[PDB]
Amino acid sequence: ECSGNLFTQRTGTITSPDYPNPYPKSSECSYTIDLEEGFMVTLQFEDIFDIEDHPEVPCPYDYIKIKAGSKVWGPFCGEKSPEPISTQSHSIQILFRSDNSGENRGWRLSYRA
Ligand SMILES: [Ca+2]
Repeated sequence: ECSGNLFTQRTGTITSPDYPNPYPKSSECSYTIDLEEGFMVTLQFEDIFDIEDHPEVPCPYDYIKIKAGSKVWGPFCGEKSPEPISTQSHSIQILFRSDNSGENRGWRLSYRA
């Protein structure tokens, strides 16, 4: 269980459960950053980024996705660290799902506003 996190602080670091050890099977995590209008959240992935992937289909197993207003980033998976995101928003949703198998270390991000 890792759904429904809510952060109103302007700074923080967020990780997949158990990072940098493997994240649980069948994860459904969500993290909302809820700041006053006018703040603009910037996000960066840090350290090891390792989400299961597939060699032909884009992120069909596990992934992180970020939403702010109508804008979506991701899904992201694999071993490449996503590029930094300047959301231009005060209200951000970070979603992570995993399927029922595999072994991958997960992700770490920091945010600021
Ligand atoms: Ca998996």
